[PDB]
Amino acid sequence: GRLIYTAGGYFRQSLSYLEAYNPSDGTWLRLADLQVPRSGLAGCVVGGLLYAVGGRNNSPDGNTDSSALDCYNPMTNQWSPCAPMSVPRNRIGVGVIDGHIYAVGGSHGCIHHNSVERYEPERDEWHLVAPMLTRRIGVGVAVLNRLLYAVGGFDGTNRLNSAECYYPERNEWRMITAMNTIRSGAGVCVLHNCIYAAGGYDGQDQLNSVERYDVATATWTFVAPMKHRRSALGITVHQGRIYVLGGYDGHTFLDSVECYDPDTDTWSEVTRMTSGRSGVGVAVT
Ligand SMILES: CC(=O)N1CCC[C@H]1C(=O)N[C@@H]1COC(=O)c2cccc(-c3ccc(C(=O)O)cc3)c2CSC[C@H](C(=O)N(C)C)NC1=O
Ligand SMILES: [Cl-]
Repeated sequence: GRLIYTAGGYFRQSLSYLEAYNPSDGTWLRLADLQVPRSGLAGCVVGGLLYAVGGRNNSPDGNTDSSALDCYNPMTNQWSPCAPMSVPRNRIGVGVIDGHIYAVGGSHGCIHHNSVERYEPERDEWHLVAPMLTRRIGVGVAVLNRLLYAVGGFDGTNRLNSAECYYPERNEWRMITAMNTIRSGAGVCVLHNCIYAAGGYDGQDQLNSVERYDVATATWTFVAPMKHRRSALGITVHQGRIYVLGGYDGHTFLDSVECYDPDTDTWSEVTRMTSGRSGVGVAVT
């Protein structure tokens, strides 16, 4: 059995929570807290280990952008620090190709990154790769066909509907078809050879619309929208379904967890998190 892990988040301040949901029985497990609270981080799994990458610790007495990479071992219930990134990256996007973690964009104070770096767990090292064509904070990242897609975000001036593709073998980025909607802080994931972009912020409101990119036709098509408008949501895929966790709807930090079934094109509320929060890092193992 696999669990959906949710790490960090924000509710009045950045959080340390690490909790795991079991879709088979609806139970939530309270696991060991992160050593440093963080929101706007991204989660991922490599070799059965959960990684929490970047983010920011917003505390009522000061904010700190994070360049940290922390590793959680489910067998020991222990977090261990890993080599930090070259720069702090809040509102980051993460993708895994061949057991290597790609940390994409994000912010560091007044800086909106276009830089991308790759982590090698076997060596415990980070190395910069080719930067994106566009600076992107709150970027959605998805791995499809061994290519890394960077979708939407905010470049410091405009929220984006554009998306680009990284070719690891060639070390280069290329623009792909832009989405129908401008989305910053959307949940981006891949399911059945399609990239889904759910929710986000279009510059005026949080979104409940969801669209998917078909690689064969290079088009984005809207599918059923979520029941709740949400930005800075967590997203993952489990047993052929998409799960969206928490987020912010413009006033409230959501506890709602929705599930998308692609066969019926429907969303449904499956559980609630123990408390409402936004900017969580999510992964399945
Ligand atoms: C104003 C502001 O951002 N805040 C004041 C200082 C602390 C900080 C604060 O409250 N952040 C917490 C955490 O949220 C994330 O982790 C988070 C994670 C990933 C992406 C994004 C994201 C960023 C920019 C845009 C875009 O503008 O295009 C869209 C999405 C966010 C921010 S979601 C907005 C919400 C907010 O503004 N208020 C006031 C509660 N922020 C949050 O939930
Ligand atoms: Cl933030």
